[PDB]
Amino acid sequence: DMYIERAGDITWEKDAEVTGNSPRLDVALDESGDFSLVE
Amino acid sequence: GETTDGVYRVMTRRLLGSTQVGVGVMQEGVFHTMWHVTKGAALRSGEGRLDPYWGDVKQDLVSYCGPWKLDAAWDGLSEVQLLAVPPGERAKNIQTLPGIFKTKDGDIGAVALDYPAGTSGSPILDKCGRVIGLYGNGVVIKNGSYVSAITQGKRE
Ligand SMILES: COc1ccc2sc(N)nc2c1
Repeated sequence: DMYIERAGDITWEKDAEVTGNSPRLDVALDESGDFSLVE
Repeated sequence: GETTDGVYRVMTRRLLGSTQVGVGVMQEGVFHTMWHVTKGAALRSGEGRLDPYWGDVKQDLVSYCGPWKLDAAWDGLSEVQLLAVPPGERAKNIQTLPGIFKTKDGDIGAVALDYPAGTSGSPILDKCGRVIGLYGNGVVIKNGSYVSAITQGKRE
């Protein structure tokens, strides 16, 4: 059986760890909801 | 049970110990998560019970106790925050500028942050604090790193 536990509030926090890049990808989405790269 | 708005961990005692399989958002009495987290199964919240109400495998989304309530969208220009809730670790906001998933049906925002699989369903936010989508469904690129879509439902 599955159960839930609260982990926090949904709030934007100023000065949080700024990381990650912004790539533009060619993708495909199948009937099963899985993404794949199109090249 | 517990219907306070906020981010929640989705746990299971079906494997060894207590395992975090995902994360969800509670908003307006409706719990929202990804389909691959619960597979549509019912959830417990103390003594209370949450039964599925809407779900779609292709969209990889599911809502409990009511219709999907989250409708805010990435404006295609501004930075966003991933309120990543990882297994066994505290909820932490991480600011990033989204990339793009270009599909035959149109473009979708994408967050290039890598986290354990049990982090799936962690909300992505705008500067107002509005949930613009859930994190946890994506691809593994040429680099070997993870790029998730900013997956948003539809408010009827
Ligand atoms: C690098 O591989 C993976 C595979 C599955 C998942 S689910 C998630 N949130 N991040 C990942 C990363």
